[PDB]
Amino acid sequence: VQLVQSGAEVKKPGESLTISCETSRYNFTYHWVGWVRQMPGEGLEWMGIIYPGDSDTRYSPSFQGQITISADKSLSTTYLHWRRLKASDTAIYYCARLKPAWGRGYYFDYWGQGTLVTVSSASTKGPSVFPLAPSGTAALGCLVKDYFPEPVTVSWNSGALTSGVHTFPAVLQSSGLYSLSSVVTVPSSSLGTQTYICNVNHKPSNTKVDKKVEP
Amino acid sequence: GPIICAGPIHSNKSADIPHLLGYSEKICQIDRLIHVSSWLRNHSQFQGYVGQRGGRSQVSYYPAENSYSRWSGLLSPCDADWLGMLVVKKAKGSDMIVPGPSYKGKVFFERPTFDGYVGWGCGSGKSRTESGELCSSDSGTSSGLLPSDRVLWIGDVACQPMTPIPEETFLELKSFSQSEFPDICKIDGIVFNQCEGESLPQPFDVAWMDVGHSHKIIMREHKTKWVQESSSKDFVCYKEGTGPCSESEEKTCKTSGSCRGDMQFCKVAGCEHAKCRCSLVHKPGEVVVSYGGMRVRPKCYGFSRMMATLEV
Amino acid sequence: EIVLTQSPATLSVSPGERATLSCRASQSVSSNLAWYQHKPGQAPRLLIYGAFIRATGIPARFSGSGSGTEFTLTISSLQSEDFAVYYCQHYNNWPPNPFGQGTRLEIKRTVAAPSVFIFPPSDEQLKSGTASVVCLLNNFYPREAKVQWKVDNALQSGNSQESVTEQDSKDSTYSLSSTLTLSKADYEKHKVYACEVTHQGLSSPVTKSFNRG
Ligand SMILES: *[C@@H]1O[C@H](CO)[C@@H](O[C@@H]2O[C@H](CO)[C@@H](O)[C@H](O)[C@H]2NC(C)=O)[C@H](O)[C@H]1NC(C)=O
Ligand SMILES: *[C@@H]1O[C@H](CO)[C@@H](O)[C@H](O)[C@H]1NC(C)=O
Ligand SMILES: *[C@@H]1O[C@H](CO)[C@@H](O)[C@H](O)[C@H]1NC(C)=O
Repeated sequence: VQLVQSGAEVKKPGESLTISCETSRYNFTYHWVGWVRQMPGEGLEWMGIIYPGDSDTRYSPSFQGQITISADKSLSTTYLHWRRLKASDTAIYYCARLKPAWGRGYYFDYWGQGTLVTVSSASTKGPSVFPLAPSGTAALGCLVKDYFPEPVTVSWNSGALTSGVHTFPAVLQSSGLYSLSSVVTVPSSSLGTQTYICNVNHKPSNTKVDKKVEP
Repeated sequence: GPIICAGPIHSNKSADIPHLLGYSEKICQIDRLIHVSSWLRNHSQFQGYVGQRGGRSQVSYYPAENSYSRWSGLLSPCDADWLGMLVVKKAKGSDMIVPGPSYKGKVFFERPTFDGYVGWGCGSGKSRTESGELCSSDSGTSSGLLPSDRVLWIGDVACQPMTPIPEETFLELKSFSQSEFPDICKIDGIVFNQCEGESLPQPFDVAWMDVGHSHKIIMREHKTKWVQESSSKDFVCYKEGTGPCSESEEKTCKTSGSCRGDMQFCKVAGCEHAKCRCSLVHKPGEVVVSYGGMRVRPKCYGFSRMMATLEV
Repeated sequence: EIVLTQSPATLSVSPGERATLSCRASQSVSSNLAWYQHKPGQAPRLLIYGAFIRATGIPARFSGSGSGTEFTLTISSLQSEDFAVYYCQHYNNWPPNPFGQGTRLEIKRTVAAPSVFIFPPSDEQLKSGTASVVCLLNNFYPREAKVQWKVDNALQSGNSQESVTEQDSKDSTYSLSSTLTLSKADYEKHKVYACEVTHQGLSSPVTKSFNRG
């Protein structure tokens, strides 16, 4: 049994989106499917479920009027659709297959992989990279500031420096831009001998920056 | 931005301050910093107004990083004061002034306290010293029509119609909050935990909610959700170019189904497309809090600085 | 209206040991309880439905038990992939929020103190209008660490953001970074920038500071 979802989305508030869940390896017409959202750092919320057999569609009251769940038995596929996204729509969205419990509710016996939907008025912007200078073992790193959207990937000495590295989860700033640090621990000996270069990547913006970090 | 009314321009510093009746009327008052103006007149022997040219959307906040003011329609503690949901008391000599805000030159500032909401005012022709200790003579206040820069609301706070909770569940909450803050002895003058060695008071930035009881519930590990309730408080009624509508004009429009509105107003109350128009206030909704195994809709929720003493 | 709390919110238990997660319901739900595991950055997986019926393809070392108001997810001996967030879910009715809040399972280890570093703003950044000051807490355990910024001895509020790594695979520690953000104007108006760190593993709070220089 496989639920395969469409890919990631970056959209502006006020916009329309349809994201799909393709089903296979079971008869799509007599199992309930539905959609669940995980808002950043929160738990699970169900949005609404649908029975593709008779098209009985039912939504959580919180999501009523905000969205459209629909099905297409020929393609064994569910659809989730907003006609107008808000920035609070930024979340991961799962389709799943439900099992009923007669008069009662349901449980979720199979889950799609997730679709990350980001909603933001920001344009794509590459990171700016500032060094964190070290001033026994010493620490040093790179500050990666004001990019959108995620992700960025940071490496050290074109991937050769792999031990003692911490690249942190980014944060959404008040400006809408993401920001994030990568640090390394290093023996004091090596500074003034060894060269330390963090390599920052931001695929969406086609930017690559290499910054040297220094005493 | 503003809810209804663009920035005030007063000229009669002694002009009457009308008690209006409409929801959308006193909302427009709130918008014009007039509720804070009335506060200074009642309590601090002040002539005039604050908010000139600026209104609410130019009030200063501490910290300056304040997110709830990016939503015009969320009520600050002063605003719930003008609508009747709480009282912003006049400061006593025991009410501790918290360090951190830029106090110099403010004429009114407000902070949430552990057991209420306290405002400190200055008289006509005076403003606050840098520390915030005193009111002293200030040349730039002589006008009596002072800018929004002279109003300071301490904290990132939102206030709303609350759903009352029983005493039993309040006690039940008070104890969890004590459990997450065990090295605290008192907050803002009120006993939090029993102590021996208690230190001197110092700044304490914390998340908290007001559940309509004898003190706030301060919180460390909690969760919040927002529910767009689109009830009658969620709409303001107005006459384009001449400001809010009257109590009459508004109440007829939330009852008749006859007047103009936006997509949500027609959907819940009734459209016909002059006359008054009503629209949704820009806010993310009513906040609901999950703390220590309970789900409550508080009266106020936010992150503010208070004074607390530690164990020794 | 029927509320499910999973307590503790974080259970710290050694690998190879036995893990027992609680789910308590506010009103009886009979056996209409299910349990999910949520791996880092993957889809949830169903483990138990019916409070005790193992779902298809789930290892025996997961077992469900309870009925009514108290429910337990037990893992007989914890393996590496078993450290994840675990959710309980009822289906007595179909309310808007039938899920518990989840319990995070972490690797328990011995208390370890962070190594603290503070970095002043790069010159290159300072020329563009903003100063960002970064404090680094390196390789500590437990995760509960408290970090305060003090400029010219004045506590800060509103101008910093913490980020934590996930647990190390080798030593199972955490690292945290706090970034304090100021405009060149404000940044240049002050002299001592101090990072203050409090953690179970330190006898007394640790400060690391610099003067604008
Ligand atoms: C899935 O099951 C449904 C119903 O059990 C199937 O639909 C029936 O198909 C038979 C013959 O294939 C017809 O005689 C019925 O009239 C159909 N009923 C309905 C309501 O569609 C369907 O063919 C099955 N599909 C797959 C792919 O297995
Ligand atoms: C305007 O000022 C005069 C004198 O100070 C006062 O009598 C009058 O009441 C004020 N305006 C109004 C509308 O009352
Ligand atoms: C000031 O006093 C008047 C007179 O009762 C009252 O109507 C008004 O609400 C008061 N305003 C404030 C802010 O206390």
